[PDB]
Amino acid sequence: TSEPCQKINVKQIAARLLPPLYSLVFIFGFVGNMLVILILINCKRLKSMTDIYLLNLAISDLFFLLTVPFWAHYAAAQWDFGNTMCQLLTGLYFIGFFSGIFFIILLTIDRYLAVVHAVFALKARTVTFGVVTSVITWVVAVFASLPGIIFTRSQKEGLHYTCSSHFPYSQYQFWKNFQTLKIVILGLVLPLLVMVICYSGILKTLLRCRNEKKRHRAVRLIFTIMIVYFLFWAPYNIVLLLNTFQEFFGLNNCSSSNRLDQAMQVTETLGMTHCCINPIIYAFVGEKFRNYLLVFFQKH
Amino acid sequence: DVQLVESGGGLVQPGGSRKLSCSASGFAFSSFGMHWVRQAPEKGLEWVAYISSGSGTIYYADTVKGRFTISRDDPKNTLFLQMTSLRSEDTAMYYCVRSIYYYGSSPFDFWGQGTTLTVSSAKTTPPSVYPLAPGCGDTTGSSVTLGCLVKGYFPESVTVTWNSGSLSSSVHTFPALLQSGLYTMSSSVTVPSSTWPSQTVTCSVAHPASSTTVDKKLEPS
Amino acid sequence: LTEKDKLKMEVDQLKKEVTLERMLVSKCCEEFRDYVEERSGEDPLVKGIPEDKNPFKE
Amino acid sequence: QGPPGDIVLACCFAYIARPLPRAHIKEYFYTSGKCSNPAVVFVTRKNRQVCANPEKKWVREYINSLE
Amino acid sequence: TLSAEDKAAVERSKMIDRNLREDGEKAAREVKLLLLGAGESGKSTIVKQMKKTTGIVETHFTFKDLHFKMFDVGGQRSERKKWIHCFEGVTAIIFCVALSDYDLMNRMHESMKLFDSICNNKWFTDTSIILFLNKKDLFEEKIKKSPLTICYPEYAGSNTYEEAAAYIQCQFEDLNKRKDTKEIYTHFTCATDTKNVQFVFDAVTDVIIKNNLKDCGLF
Amino acid sequence: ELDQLRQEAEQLKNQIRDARKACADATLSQITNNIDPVGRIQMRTRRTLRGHLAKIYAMHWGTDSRLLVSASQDGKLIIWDSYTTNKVHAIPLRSSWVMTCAYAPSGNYVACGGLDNICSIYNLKTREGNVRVSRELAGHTGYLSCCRFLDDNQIVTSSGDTTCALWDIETGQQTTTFTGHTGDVMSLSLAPDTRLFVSGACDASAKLWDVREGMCRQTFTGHESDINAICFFPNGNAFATGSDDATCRLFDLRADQELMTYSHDNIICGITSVSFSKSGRLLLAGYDDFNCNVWDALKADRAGVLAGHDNRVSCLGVTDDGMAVATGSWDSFLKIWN
Amino acid sequence: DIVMTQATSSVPVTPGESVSISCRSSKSLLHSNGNTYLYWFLQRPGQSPQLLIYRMSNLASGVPDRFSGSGSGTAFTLTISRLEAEDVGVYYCMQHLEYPLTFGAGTKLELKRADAAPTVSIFPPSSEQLTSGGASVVCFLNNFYPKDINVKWKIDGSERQNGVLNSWTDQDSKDSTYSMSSTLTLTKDEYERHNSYTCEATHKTSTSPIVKSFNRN
Repeated sequence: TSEPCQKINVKQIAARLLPPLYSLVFIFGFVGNMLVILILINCKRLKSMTDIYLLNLAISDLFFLLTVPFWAHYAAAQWDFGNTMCQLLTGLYFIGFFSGIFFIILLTIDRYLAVVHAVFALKARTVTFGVVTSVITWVVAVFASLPGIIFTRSQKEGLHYTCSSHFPYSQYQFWKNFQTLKIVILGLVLPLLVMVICYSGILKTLLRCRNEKKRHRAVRLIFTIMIVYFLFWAPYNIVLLLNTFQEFFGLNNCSSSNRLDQAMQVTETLGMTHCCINPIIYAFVGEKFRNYLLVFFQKH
Repeated sequence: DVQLVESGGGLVQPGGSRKLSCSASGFAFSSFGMHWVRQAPEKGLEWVAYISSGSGTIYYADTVKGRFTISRDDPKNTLFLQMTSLRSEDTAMYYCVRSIYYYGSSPFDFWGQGTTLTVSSAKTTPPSVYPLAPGCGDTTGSSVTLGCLVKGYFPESVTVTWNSGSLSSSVHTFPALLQSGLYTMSSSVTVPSSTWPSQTVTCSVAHPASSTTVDKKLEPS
Repeated sequence: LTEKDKLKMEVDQLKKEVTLERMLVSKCCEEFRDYVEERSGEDPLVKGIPEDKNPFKE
Repeated sequence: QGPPGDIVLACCFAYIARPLPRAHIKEYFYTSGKCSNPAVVFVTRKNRQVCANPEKKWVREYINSLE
Repeated sequence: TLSAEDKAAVERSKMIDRNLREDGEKAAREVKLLLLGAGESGKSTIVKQMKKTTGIVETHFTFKDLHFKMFDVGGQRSERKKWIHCFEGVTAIIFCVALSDYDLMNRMHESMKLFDSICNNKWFTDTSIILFLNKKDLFEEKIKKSPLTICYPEYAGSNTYEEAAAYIQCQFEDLNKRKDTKEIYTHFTCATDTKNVQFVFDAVTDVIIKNNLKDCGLF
Repeated sequence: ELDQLRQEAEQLKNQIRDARKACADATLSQITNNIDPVGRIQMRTRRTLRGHLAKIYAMHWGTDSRLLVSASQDGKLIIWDSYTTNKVHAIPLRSSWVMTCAYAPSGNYVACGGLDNICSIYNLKTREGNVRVSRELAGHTGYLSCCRFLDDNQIVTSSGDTTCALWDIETGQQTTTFTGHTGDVMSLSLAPDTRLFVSGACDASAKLWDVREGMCRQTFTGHESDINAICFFPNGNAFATGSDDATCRLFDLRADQELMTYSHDNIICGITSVSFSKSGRLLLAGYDDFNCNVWDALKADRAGVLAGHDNRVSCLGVTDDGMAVATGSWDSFLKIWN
Repeated sequence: DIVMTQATSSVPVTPGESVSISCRSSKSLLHSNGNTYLYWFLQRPGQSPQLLIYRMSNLASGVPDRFSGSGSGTAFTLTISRLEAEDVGVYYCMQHLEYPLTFGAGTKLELKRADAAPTVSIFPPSSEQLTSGGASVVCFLNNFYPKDINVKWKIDGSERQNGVLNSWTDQDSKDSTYSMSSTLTLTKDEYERHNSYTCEATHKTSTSPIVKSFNRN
């Protein structure tokens, strides 16, 4: 006469540890995103695709990070909002998460188009195409978010409260695989597939350049972008691929199920950090935007 | 020179449809908003339709909303009004008007020559001509008046001339009136009594719609 | 020539200018002050302009 | 997969054999979709949490009755 | 709040605005080159190779799917300090220079001074120069006849075309104090083949690539 | 003999300076010391016109103080209704190197020119409804630095070849030429009656011309560098010049000498445009330090500052009725302050 | 909508004399921006209209200076200081403040001339019409002024009113006179039932109406 393995030995310590880090990573990313959005909207706006793509990425990160503090409070005490807001917050979280990735891909394609093809892209780099692509990618993001949303519900059990997602039993074992097959292919496989080609072309073009200092800095930045993106989205997605196939690797134990959950918490934290650092990587790099920030700060 | 030439007018049965065209030449057709304004026979003006510059805004009069469609082909410098479900009240002369709107502009500064639209179910009919000479006991004064009466003709398009247009100083043509569903008028010429019946006086009545031409020689009673 | 005629015209202009009669700077400055004082009180950009009569409003 | 937070709850590993006294049953809830196996957890007067198979005939009938 | 005759004015304003915005979009795809030189520097020859109105003359053409709009200031005969700043945004500065003018205070030194003045400028701190060295065919016979040292007292080397030309090129390219924010291309333009236009095309492609990198933030 | 001519010229200059010093008994600032300060003038931006895609190089208010033309080297002449910010006209120029614009006093015509060495006249009120160029006045040999309408048929244009010119628009020929400048002419300023006008050049001298007979009356020196702008005092008996030395000098036709200098050690940037208020109590100086300034003409102390631009204020103007001041900068934004 | 009201016609006036045409609107046409939206148009005989005044005070291009506009928010006047023979026609006031654009009834400015008695001529039905079963008796009243006139028909001394169609010619462009027609139509037998017929014109040029008669024998 017993019950499921009680996940309290490490669960309480984890929920105590998380909200400090979520506050820290929330403030550090919110300051960056708000500065980026204010500077771009006030100073220089929509002259080419890159300008609006970065703005949209900043907006997506602002949504994602405005949603994080609610889950930061979720760790403290329990869930005390309700089912409708439980669904809404998860929806906005996934919307921001996927929109950020899609706009990263769009920015990477834009860089390749601008650099490798200069004569051809001189006429294709128009604000109209950028805005239509932005709305199309928003529509695609909402489509990929809805399946996650429609299975999110708030369970008010006697002991505590839950704000998770419960898949239909008959198809429960199926959708989760999909739910994972959608967060890796859109998380690593496609972003890296695009990034490798785009930055290979950009690096081949850079080698043809003549300068010996800015070229080295640019190559350093390119490789830093690639490796940091892979590093900050490999652990979470890999542990998800593990969890969705937990038994296929023979992890049918309470200890192995708790290891997965602790790793999930730790690796999630990395992702939150990744929205928090992404604006820095894509804006605060020796760019004219640096001088724009300096001058506009001197204005206030 | 600025020119707005209208076309498409004519006779239409009630309930039919018809397209009026306005060909614009001599000015930048695409910079001007356009208006269609109608004038009923022997009546005032009534605003019909308005299409902005670039087709960005369109307005219709309540009397025509839903039945008329206003459009413009800028490349061809043409303006179109397509009319459907025509009623008897829609018979009129339709004028094409230009109008440019900005600070200090002068809207409505040019009107076309208009096109006539006759919405009636009457059947085309040739005119009946009757000579009008002084009576048998009529006193012969210094000048004698002769005339011709035109009755029972449709449409309202007939031209009367005297002596092939030679007699026009003393020629009077009376406006047509509706009688028994057709049209009627009369015409008069006054000539010195020494010229008639000494010289033949003839009135020629032409009805282009029926492609008719009738010459009547005046004979003393 | 060009330089010779340039110098000739410069000399002629200087002669014409030196024939000019110049009024005291004091009287000219007094006239300037009086003219500005007569009209400064009603200058829209000097005196406060109420919004209700301001042609530029939002 | 899923949203952020502590989002770490007890998962089910076994299924109950036969029905318990339905009278003592108070409430029911589902476990997080992350866990390996689907299950419905019932809370009774002794506060005992017991798993079940939602694809089972009698478990499905009890769910239909209690919903 | 708006009269029925004022909404039409607002619509006209918006139509004009969207017309001029698309006109500017079209203009943003034009490669603006500024032609410069002095005396018989062969600028006419460059225009010929590419192919009533005093002052600036504009020549528009297209090569390999790109539209060039070369602005030859020509005979302005005026203080450049008061009208050069309007070319702050130009793409590249074509700069013709005769090589047969080393014999003729010297014409070569005048060209060198002009190059320095227009290269180290408050407004051209980033625009790339494209130096053309004209009339090498004639400079060949001129250097065969007389030594180049008559123009360059410090010149030390042989009286041969390749070395004389290399020295001239180095002397011109050493005039830029800001070697990191702007490059000085070079091509002995007497080549009568299409290389004359190909070199300009390559230089402008490099400049636009650099500008795109700067905008993206890599540079 | 040339040395003799130069010596005579130098002696004449010495005599003229001695006479001016003998006539310079005092200066404006002291006699106005008893006039209370105008106070801290704080204008606010009531409108912002955003249609240009390149630098703004000239703007000119209409006689009705509502419409205003502005030229930009994107290649456009835009006519704004400052009351409602609507674009009444957008004339595309044949040459985009425009440096000046003029709005005719009647409002029927506009004029513009630049490095093309031609002054183009555009008829705003043609029956066809499209603004078309009516005349291309081509008799100069340098950039058109400025142009101004005397009336619907007479235009004065000062060019970069150091000669001003009076044109007959109908015949398209040059009616009169004004020579006497050594450096390029940068500005023009018609007198209130339009009988005479002052032109400033790069020689740091402003010359007075009488239009009808085409002579030069006076030469005003005292600037240490070029003159970028010249505005006629509404009284018509004085004018203020802005120079590259960050100094605005007030000159008087009758005294023939400087009356005041408006500068302070802090500001070391050249002027680009100068204009008076309706009452003449304020002098509005557009600077290259991106910040327009407002000088108390009777006290020379900065009455206020107009800081709303992110590039050089290329042009500055005041409505003929003095209600508002329009400033146009190189960032393609006109701002109406009031 | 906005209702624009004018007089049906204005008093005829001689060339060289001033004349005024009034119009009024059911609502104030003075917009908050200071513009009073009202346009005055002229339509001459057998021609299309043309703008005279726009926004109530501005003369359109090509319009002679004598035309002028004025008026308050809801009352408007067009004044011609010195009339000409080319000003005859219909004058319309139109409002542009709100859509739809509602014109006015139109005031018909017509010339004034010396009064002239009508020349009356009577014509019996032609043999052609008499053979077709119809019979039209015709009374032509040529060259009279002013417009207002009456025509009376008698048969052997007995008045008839019904069966008369009356037509006014537009004022002659040369001598400024009007010309009138009264047509009285019958079936053949009805017309042949009487011998003598008469038309009398009652016109202000004579207290006793002028009579024109014929006997059918």
